Amino acid sequence: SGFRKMAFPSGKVEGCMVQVTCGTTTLNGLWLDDVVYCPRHVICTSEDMLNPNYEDLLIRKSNHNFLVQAGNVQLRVIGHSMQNCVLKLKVDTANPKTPKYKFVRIQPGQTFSVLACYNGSPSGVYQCAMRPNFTIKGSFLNGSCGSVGFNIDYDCVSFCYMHHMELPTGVHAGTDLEGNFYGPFVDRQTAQAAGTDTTITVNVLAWLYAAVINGDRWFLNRFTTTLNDFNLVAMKYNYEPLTQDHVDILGPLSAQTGIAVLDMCASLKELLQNGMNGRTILGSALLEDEFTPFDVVRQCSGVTF
Amino acid sequence: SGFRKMAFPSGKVEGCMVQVTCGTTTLNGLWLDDVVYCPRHVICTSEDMLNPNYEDLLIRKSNHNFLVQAGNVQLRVIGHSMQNCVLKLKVDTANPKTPKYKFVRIQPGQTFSVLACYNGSPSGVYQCAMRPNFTIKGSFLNGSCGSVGFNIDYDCVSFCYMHHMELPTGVHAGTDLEGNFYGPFVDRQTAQAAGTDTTITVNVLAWLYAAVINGDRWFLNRFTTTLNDFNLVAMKYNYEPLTQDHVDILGPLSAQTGIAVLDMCASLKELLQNGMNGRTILGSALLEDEFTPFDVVRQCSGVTF
Ligand SMILES: CC(C)(C)NC(=O)[C@@H](c1cccnc1)N(C(=O)c1cnc[nH]1)c1ccc(C(C)(C)C)cc1
Ligand SMILES: CC(C)(C)NC(=O)[C@@H](c1cccnc1)N(C(=O)c1cnc[nH]1)c1ccc(C(C)(C)C)cc1
Repeated sequence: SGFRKMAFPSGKVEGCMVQVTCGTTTLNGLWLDDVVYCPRHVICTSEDMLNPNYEDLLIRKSNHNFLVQAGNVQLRVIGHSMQNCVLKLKVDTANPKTPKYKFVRIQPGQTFSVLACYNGSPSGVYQCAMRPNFTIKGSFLNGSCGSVGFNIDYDCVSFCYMHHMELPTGVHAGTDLEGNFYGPFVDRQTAQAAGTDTTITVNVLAWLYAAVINGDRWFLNRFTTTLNDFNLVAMKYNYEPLTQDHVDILGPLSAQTGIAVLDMCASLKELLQNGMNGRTILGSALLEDEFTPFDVVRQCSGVTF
Repeated sequence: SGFRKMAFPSGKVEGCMVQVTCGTTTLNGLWLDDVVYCPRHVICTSEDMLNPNYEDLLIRKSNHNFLVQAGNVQLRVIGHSMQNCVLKLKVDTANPKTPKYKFVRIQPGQTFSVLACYNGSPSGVYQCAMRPNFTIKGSFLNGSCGSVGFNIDYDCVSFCYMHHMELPTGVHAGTDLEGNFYGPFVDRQTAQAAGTDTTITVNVLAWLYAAVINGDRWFLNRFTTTLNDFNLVAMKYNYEPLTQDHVDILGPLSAQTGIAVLDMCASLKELLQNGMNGRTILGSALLEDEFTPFDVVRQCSGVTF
């Protein structure tokens, strides 16, 4: 019993983290086989941050301008190139601790574990979600750039996020591992507005199912609703519309609890319209939207890696 | 910016988890050097769960009655002994991934990371706290027994908790690595209820300081208070008393923000007497008490391991 914000074990990713220094700038790199991946803004200076010409900057750099360190070992950079907003440093040594991995670009509403690193050394691990506006509400200090987000399937690490920068409201922006930013953000110091955010409806329903599995049932009513009538209420409260795919995705949790998805929608419909009256659900006084249906099934069925 | 439930990197602990099998019972063990540690109730049967004679059960066992498995590697048992409520299996092979470690018995209010395991394989990592009533509010399913809690100092792993059993209200009870239970709980099927819990006051104050660091300052008022006038209010709301040591421990956070501790106590007093009025602090509508002052400093200053 119990329900916690649970991350994947971080061991496979720890052995890939290195430190990348260019000039006076230090951040983190991902060492996989003989390539180190890091944010290309490492080559930027204070005189360039407003609108850097990364092509011109990279041309000026040589291999010896990149200091890559893996613990005590300094890795020689033998080549450097740029793929979108990610710098790829070819090094002379393949990482012997390279796990099975793949690069994945995730969808809004999906979650992943972050290994927060500073100076190439891991600091902590936590779980977060790709918001509908393509930001992430992470915990990142100066120099956290190059920390990665990931999921673990079978025995294969799916890398889905590299951290680049903080946004005015304190949220964070980054890329996939091919260097394509999530959302409209760019790697320069400029006025960047994140779009209006919405609540991930299918994740709230999954978290409500997690509550029922753990005995928290007070919010259940005897009503049901149609998918169209629910979305008229979800619209008013800035909730993502619910699709039939979302309903089918909640199939496993509905079968485990014996509560039809449209029944749970009617309970959530009443929660949005009436509030929670100062009561709690799974030790929270707000509706949580950063657990996917798969997350709840993983934690309430106990899969291992 | 940002503030998350952040666990330590789990790689050092992952390389210590093994599977222990006695008869038809399987749970997790901790492999350090040539010794495997696991809960002693693995030698218990269904007809013994009400009141088992562990002395009788151990003396009749032989080394070949224990199956220890580290992934695919079968560890041959060359000795077995019992210390309090933990079984110690001496194996022929020392764990080549044994990290710098020590065994530590934590105090109520201190936090630790939990690596949840099933069949000797890690499933996920999360952050927990030792409640004042000596339970932990974890996420543990059947067979999670033997999963450990830990803290990491530089490169030394301080093991502080081993999971044993679940209590009626869905909270969890366990031991330190010497086999001594936290609280008055015993490893048998009997009527044992956790005592009424209280809130960790020094942790709430540190969490308020984390909020001020992240720009959440609406709860700061013009009042101050004395240590005694605050403790009179904290006792009324089932909060743990605030000691002078707690004030000194909050020294770094008070100096970072420039807010005196007694000033923050006056803000917390108003929050307890008037509620939060539906407002949030760091994304939560309740007062969080599972961040120690050290946890706040670690996340807001960025120490690594
Ligand atoms: C853009 C603002 C808000 C001023 N700062 C950040 O985002 C900041 C930071 C702070 C906290 C968390 N994440 C990142 N960040 C760094 O800490 C950093 C860059 N290199 C090493 N460290 C950063 C990232 C990118 C840049 C550009 C060169 C692209 C403009 C500059 C600084
Ligand atoms: C005591 C109750 C509440 C009925 N069950 C648990 O606590 C339960 C469990 C369930 C969920 C989380 N943690 C533990 N638990 C096990 O899943 C287990 C034991 N060995 C392998 N698995 C367990 C622990 C201890 C015992 C005895 C000491 C009585 C023998 C029996 C079962």
